[PDB]
Amino acid sequence: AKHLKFIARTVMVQEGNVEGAYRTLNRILTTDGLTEVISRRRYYEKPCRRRQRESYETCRRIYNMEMARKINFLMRKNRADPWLGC
Amino acid sequence: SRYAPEFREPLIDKEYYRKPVAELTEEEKYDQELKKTQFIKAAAATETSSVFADPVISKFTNMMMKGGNKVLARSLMAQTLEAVKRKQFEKYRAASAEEQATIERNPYRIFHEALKNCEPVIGLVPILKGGHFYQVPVPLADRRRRFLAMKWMITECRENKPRRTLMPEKLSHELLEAFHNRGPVIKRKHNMHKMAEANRALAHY
Amino acid sequence: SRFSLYPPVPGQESSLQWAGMKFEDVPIAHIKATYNNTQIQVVSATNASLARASCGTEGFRNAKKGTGIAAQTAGIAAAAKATGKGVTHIRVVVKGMGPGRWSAIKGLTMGGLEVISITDNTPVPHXGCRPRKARRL
Amino acid sequence: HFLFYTGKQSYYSLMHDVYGKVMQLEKHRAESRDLIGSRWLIKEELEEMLVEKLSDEDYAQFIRLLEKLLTLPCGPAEEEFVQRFRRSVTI
Amino acid sequence: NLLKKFASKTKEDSIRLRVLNGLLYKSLTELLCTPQVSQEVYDLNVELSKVSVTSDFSACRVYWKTGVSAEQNKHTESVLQRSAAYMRHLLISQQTLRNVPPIVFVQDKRDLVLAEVDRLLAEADFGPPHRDASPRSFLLGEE
RNA sequence: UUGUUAGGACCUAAACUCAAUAACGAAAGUAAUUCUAGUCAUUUAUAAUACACGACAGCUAAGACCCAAACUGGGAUUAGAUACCCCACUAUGCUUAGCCAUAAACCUAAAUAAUUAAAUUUAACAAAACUAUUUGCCAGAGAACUACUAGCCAUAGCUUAAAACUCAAAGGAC
Ligand SMILES: [Mg+2]
Ligand SMILES: [Mg+2]
Ligand SMILES: [Mg+2]
Ligand SMILES: [Mg+2]
Ligand SMILES: [Mg+2]
Ligand SMILES: [Mg+2]
Ligand SMILES: [Mg+2]
Ligand SMILES: [Mg+2]
Repeated sequence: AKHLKFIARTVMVQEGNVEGAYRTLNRILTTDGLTEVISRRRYYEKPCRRRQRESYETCRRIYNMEMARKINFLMRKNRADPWLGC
Repeated sequence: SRYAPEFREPLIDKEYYRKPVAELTEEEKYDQELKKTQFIKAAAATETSSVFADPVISKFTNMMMKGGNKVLARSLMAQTLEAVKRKQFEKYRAASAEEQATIERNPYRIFHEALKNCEPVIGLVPILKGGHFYQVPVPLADRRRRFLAMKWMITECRENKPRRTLMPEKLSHELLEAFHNRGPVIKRKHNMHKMAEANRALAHY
Repeated sequence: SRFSLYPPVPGQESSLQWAGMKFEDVPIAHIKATYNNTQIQVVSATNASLARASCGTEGFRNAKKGTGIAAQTAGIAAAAKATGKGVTHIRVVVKGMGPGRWSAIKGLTMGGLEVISITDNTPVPHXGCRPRKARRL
Repeated sequence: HFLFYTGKQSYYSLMHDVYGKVMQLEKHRAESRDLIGSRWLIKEELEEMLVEKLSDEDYAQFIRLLEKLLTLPCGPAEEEFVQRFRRSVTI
Repeated sequence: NLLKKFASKTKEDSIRLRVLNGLLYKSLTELLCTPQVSQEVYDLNVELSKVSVTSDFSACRVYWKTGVSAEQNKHTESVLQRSAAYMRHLLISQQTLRNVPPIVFVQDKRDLVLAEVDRLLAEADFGPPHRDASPRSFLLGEE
């Protein structure tokens, strides 16, 4: 309300591709976490539930990264059988 | 079936086998060489290379047959074609030169164009939802659309005719009356389409 | 020598002009997309109202008032009123995150208005008012 | 037989020979369709040659090794060998 | 205990199921209109016919409007199903419903049929207007 | 009433991202910014009948009041709705003074110093096991977060806490 208007959250349309501008603005507002914030802020999440949710996300992200690491660590060993017949 | 699944339907087209080799598309050319190493089903009793054999009329004959009496059903269709040819010959001779041009005296061409005029584009399949009968607009295949035209003709003549009239005389009068798009069978097609329009909203169900 | 997604900077000199208008002058299309009704208002850069529309005024009612096709009609209606008043280029500030958020912008394009930019003004409090309690269903 | 304790001395004795052939061809270094209208022997026929029960995985692995032998340069000894495991398709 | 935790190897219903079905459809439609679920899911531009929750509440079936191309539909099916487990999370986390059933994605080719009928219908010719267990037998010599 | 305002006023309430962080505090608890005051050495463990604290809800008095919201009213829903869903609104959540002293007040782990081998899965599951030291506490279940007693700003309250009588189980982990 005190800042300058049209600098924040503003994308510019290139060659009349109005849909591409909107679709990019969505990817911006989602990468920055504004989309999740607006959705969650519709109803009150109680402090105990917020902490349970954030602790679960962190442990969920750690387990998904390590499991990807194990799969990607053995991505190179998946090759044609060198010892076919034995 | 007594034919193993490896058996192939026979091809009874006289011109196809005698065509020059170069005139055949490579897809058709491939099938010929393949069929040399396959099993071929024996041809049916009603399958011949005759130039007078029409598949549409042959199908119409079987849909009239009762209890395997093919001789009678074929006789009725033969009498029908003749009854239509004789009805157009009378009209042609008793018409002016200008009118004579339009008059069609080929029974095979009146039969095909009659059936086509009675074929319905869309259909109605009756469904039951929530304890009521909601029939909904449906689209019909080329096989279902043709069957309905033939079935509606064989049923108008069988039922809605005087007691002493015969099928060759009622069917001839309907193929010609349908051929002009004014028969009762045409009304059956019109009623099917008009109901589908009414049930446009119920298509979702 | 490439296109810039970032808008022109107010108070500077730019080569971007639309119909002989600078960016600060192009009229603004304010879209309030809520979960029930999508309202649209078009104003000049001096804050003078030119067109107004919404799913309700078009004639949609209750749950239909909050559909994508309902908002599209509202945008086409606002475009026509704006086009009559003499508007060809609009800056789209879309508040709200409802179903007709995009459809309202699509209707404005179908109505003959040329969108040059899309801004977002969805209210995001920084810590604010306690939201209503969660629904139990 | 030195492969007795494997439990399939005849299957593995054959897979030992074909794997040694493959190694000599690969170390040492034309059209491979010397024979046409032929098929690989079915598992039942192979089991008869070995005189021992084989599984589907054992048959599938045996064929892959024989295919690799054909891919490589083959002297007349190899062609005669793979011939034993090729049965003329019924005509 | 992370590995232990996340391995995870081991008339009332009528009115309740007319609210969950409506709300779940309202909510899942919003989820797919943004990249929140994924960028792949956002680009598919999928539409939802309706949501049907089972009477047992074992599963939540979401009907999405299938298209013409089988390849387009086969791709959309795989992407939608892989993310269904994640979509359920987002609905519990925004507090749409406290408990949500496993989401299943079913195809809805009905929208194609309705378009076909209207095509033919416009073109149609309407026409003119203990004993055994115990050792007693063993210890007596009977056995 | 609504929408817009690069108009004005207000300074109520709460502190996005950072935070995928794991800091501070005895615990309760604490994360908008700045500044002021401020945590610190007892060898270590070991304390009540004393002292000082103690989420939320609640009580008392004077204020505040954006938003939320027991209760209450309205609307719908249903065989019934005394609920769930929708609208309005109050106690209350805030401040200033007291009071009350309750939580799954939980890391369901007393503190402290060891050791990792004692051929210890010494049940199982949690959180690998185990020695020593000091204090508190426990001795089948139900009756019983009860009765009586004493203390307390507490008066439908908290702490302390039995017996009769009944059963042959109750209970825990897989
Ligand atoms: Mg304040
Ligand atoms: Mg200081
Ligand atoms: Mg109040
Ligand atoms: Mg705990
Ligand atoms: Mg108590
Ligand atoms: Mg008591
Ligand atoms: Mg007492
Ligand atoms: Mg006792």
